[PDB]
Amino acid sequence: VDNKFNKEMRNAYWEIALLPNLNNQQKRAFIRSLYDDPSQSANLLAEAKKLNDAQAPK
Repeated sequence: VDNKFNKEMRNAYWEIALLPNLNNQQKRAFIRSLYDDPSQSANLLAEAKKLNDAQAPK
């Protein structure tokens, strides 16, 4: 695949898995979504944080 994939994901990838409160399917979902559309990587990462904030206590 074109280098563009690696260059874009470098900005957002492991950070998605960093959140420990995201459900099993939720974690795998975002990482899978990256392949589906890397242009949304910025959105997916923010979206992951959204679920993290939501499920997080307090």
